Amino acid sequence: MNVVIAYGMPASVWRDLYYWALKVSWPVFFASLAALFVVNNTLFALLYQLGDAPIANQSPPGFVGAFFFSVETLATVGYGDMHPQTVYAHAIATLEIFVGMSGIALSTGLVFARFARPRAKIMFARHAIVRPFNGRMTLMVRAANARQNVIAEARAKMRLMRRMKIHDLKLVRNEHPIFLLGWNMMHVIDESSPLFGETPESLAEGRAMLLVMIEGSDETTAQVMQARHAWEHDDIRWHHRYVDLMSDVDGMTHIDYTRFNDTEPV
Amino acid sequence: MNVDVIAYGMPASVWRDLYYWALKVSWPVFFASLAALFVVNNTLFALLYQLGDAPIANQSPPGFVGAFFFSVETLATVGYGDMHPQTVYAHAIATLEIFVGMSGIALSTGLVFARFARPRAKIMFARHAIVRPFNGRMTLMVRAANARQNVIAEARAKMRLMRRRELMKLHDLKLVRNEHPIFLLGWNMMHVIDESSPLFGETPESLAEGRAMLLVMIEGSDETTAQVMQARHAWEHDDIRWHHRYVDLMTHIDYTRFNDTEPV
Amino acid sequence: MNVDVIAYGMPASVWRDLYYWALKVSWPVFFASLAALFVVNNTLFALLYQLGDAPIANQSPPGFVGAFFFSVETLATVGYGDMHPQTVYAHAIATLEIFVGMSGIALSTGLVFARFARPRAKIMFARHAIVRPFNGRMTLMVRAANARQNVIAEARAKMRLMRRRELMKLHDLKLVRNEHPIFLLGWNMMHVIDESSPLFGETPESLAEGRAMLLVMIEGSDETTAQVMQARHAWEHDDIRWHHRYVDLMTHIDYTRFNDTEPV
Amino acid sequence: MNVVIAYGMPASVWRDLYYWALKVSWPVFFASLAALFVVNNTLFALLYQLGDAPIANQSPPGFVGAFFFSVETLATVGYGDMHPQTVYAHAIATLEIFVGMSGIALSTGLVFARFARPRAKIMFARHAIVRPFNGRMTLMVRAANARQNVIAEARAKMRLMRRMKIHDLKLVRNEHPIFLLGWNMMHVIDESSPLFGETPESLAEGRAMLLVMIEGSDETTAQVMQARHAWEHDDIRWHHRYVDLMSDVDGMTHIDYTRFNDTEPV
Ligand SMILES: [K+]
Ligand SMILES: [K+]
Ligand SMILES: [Mg+2]
Ligand SMILES: [Mg+2]
Ligand SMILES: [Mg+2]
Ligand SMILES: [Mg+2]
Ligand SMILES: [Mg+2]
Repeated sequence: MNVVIAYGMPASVWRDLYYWALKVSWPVFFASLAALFVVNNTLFALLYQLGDAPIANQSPPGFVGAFFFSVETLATVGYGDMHPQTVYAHAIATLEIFVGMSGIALSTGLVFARFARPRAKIMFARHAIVRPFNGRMTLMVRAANARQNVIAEARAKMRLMRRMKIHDLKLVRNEHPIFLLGWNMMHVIDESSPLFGETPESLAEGRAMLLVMIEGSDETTAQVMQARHAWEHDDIRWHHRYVDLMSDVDGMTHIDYTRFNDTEPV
Repeated sequence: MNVDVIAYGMPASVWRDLYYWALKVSWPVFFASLAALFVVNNTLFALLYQLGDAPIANQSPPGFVGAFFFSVETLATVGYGDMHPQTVYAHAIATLEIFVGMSGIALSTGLVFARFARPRAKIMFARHAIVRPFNGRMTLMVRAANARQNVIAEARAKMRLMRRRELMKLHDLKLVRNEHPIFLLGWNMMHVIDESSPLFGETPESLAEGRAMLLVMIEGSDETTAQVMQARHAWEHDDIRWHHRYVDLMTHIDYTRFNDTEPV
Repeated sequence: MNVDVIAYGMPASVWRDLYYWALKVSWPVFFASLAALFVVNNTLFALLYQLGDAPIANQSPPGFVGAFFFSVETLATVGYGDMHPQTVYAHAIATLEIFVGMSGIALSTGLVFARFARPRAKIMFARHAIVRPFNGRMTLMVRAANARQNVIAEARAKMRLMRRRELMKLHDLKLVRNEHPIFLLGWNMMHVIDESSPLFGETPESLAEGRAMLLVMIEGSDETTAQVMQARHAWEHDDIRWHHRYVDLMTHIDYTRFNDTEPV
Repeated sequence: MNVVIAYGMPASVWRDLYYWALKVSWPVFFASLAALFVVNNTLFALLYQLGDAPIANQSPPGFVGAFFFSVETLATVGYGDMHPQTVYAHAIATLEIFVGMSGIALSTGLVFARFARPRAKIMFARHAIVRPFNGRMTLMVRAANARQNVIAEARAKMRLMRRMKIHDLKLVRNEHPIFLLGWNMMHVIDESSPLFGETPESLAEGRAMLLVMIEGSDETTAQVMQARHAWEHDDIRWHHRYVDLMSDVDGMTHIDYTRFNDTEPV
């Protein structure tokens, strides 16, 4: 196809910062660096004014000159129009360089660290269904590859949480070969099923919860991406079916996602 | 917890799509693209410079072309120094252009490695599959082999069948061998079509009738990067040749005759 | 195929050992180390400069200190230009110093990210394990929980036993549950000591006699980087408390009382 | 613990170059870049001499000056002592910059690409053994973590190749919890074993070969590193045993590898 309150576990402001460094959006990433870039120069520019006769030909003479020189020395561009006169000028200048490169290095580190973030995301049907299939009462939930990055050859595990014990639900099929389109995961509610004999009311009574999870590899980076979804009992629709998301035209069949989490009683 | 075919209807943000091409594109095209992006980036600042008169000291050649060739100076952090921001505004732009430039380099480099990271070892499959009498029973075979310079040995495989039923039921075809130790040469994967086989009793015509499809998939690790590379192939029913055999490539092996067969 | 305790007696090349510390070391120490490596690197070239007289034009302060502060100029590709290689030799050094410098930056950056790459999510185990009557039978339990900011949910675990036999036989203790869906809080891993259990009929004294040891291991993926992080823990027999229970941390949970127990 | 001739499969000189870029040793890596660095300037320096009056203050006047300016413009250091006079001077200069950065970028890419190479290596005993253990005739081979980087919690698969069919040999233990020391892998040669009833001579007759393979993760990078070893039939020693590689002193037991692949008949 084309197109709770933790208490006692030590947290560090450091790690939290990194977390946002990755969760944040691109535009916000740089703007943040900018606001961090300016701040970094302001700091050295001031550090320069401390000693008089800092940079030769410091223009515009004053703080603004010491600033626009900072940006020069920090990025290793070094025009040379300015030049450390006094020893102290150098001492600062030199220390500012070590900072600058480390500056670049860390940013670049983050920049790639962000690229590394897995790409292929997997959408689940906001609603799950229980419907008579091939004679017996089965349960189904469908998911499908959602980003440009493909996951084919994906395997899945389906669970149940209720009053709090955790039950495994045997899937009719555990792995899916050509996931590149969509997947309709389903679990038969026969004698062995932990769900056997459980009316919609019987679920609520025990605060039931359905947990699915699909793992698979991004064929493009080898990164093994996993994704997870949870349904509340009031999110399972009884005796419903998934609106078919796959038309056909000119002998060519396509698949419309526009109506992905939509259902219709049987 | 806190301390104390084709698809339609997809998202598809322009950003992500751009990155995708940044990786799918070929090397030459990668850089040329940057070039065309590099020029564009300077043109933009050069213009931004002309806005204020007396921008760069000794701006030669005096005019737009000078402001351009200065841009390339300030953006790459090379900074000859022949030019120099005179007016405050000159600096304001210059300084903002630097932050951009480095970020420029950083992103490119990020992409550059992001491309290196792409898994390397590719696995070719025989454009044609076969069903032939082997050791008494009617078995099915398809062969694949490591294709790039990067090796995959110790590779495991899963073989599937897709047909229409009463929906496209996906069946697991039991392979005679699931894993292959020394894959460094080639692999002849095969599935016996006995009583248990979902393919048992199915004439070539019987396949078409249900739009049958064979899906194989081989996973294994690139011993050189540890990257676990997977590859996949699909055969249509008219791509299975009946009562055929794979021409023995082979001490010399002629991978040219890889997907070639001969009736028994 | 071509087209057409402590250990002794180990290899341990100095290079690899250096890299190991490059990653084990703490951030502050990382840079300071580079600094001390940065200075050293210039001192070396500055001296290399003094060898030939009339090295850098306008070398200020005239003397070694000038040749130093020029080094830092030429090594970081900042190149103010106040100084300039006069003599040919000046250039020869200067040019060779540049190749070094960039390689300098490149390697550092390489390390810098190589450190970022280090898996983040860490998993703490209860310093003490317990054996207690649960649901009728004598079972054994140990609990662990996600410890860093980075989450591991959907984690699976393997539990082992090491004792001396007639060699240190390694036995697999069947866990009541092998995988845990929502690990985002905590996990209470437990193994029933019935007839099949290799621990069946073994008094606390019976353990020591054979130098018993409990080895657990939890694997799971950091949902944020896809990196599959594993963690491991070992208990000595005197670290198992008999007929005890884990103090319920818990809506608030006090992870401070994590490895605390109370007899039943 | 502390301390064949392929014919028809397309190869590209490109890919082959990268392969060496990673297989090569560090010193050789850079020297190679150097020799590649010089070459790169020589090329532009010449490209400069084509047009007269290339770089202002081109010292030493001549080719050597155009060279030492190249190194200036290529590394984005740009002293500024030299400066493109003629338009052509710039045209070259500008094109040389785009190259230079791409230069750095690719090198850095390689530099990290090398760091990424898995680290933890796993040594196998050059010799394997078949010895009476606990009554029955079993076969053993030992391996142990070899680099500074640890693999614990390692699993292994053992195979047999003979006249050419490939047999799986059931290991007494498939996975090893605390691999941080050493591992003695062993396969009982009872009725079910494909090796049952096979004298050392019986092996050779069919060109037997033993293939082991251990996979496990580097707890430090999450990289799942695998390693592989092969024994010829004349590399299996019969009725031998592995010299014990684990002494004890002061109540503290250590492990000497100095005698790792050494054996002694029973
Ligand atoms: K300069
Ligand atoms: K400069
Ligand atoms: Mg520079
Ligand atoms: Mg001036
Ligand atoms: Mg002039
Ligand atoms: Mg002066
Ligand atoms: Mg001069």
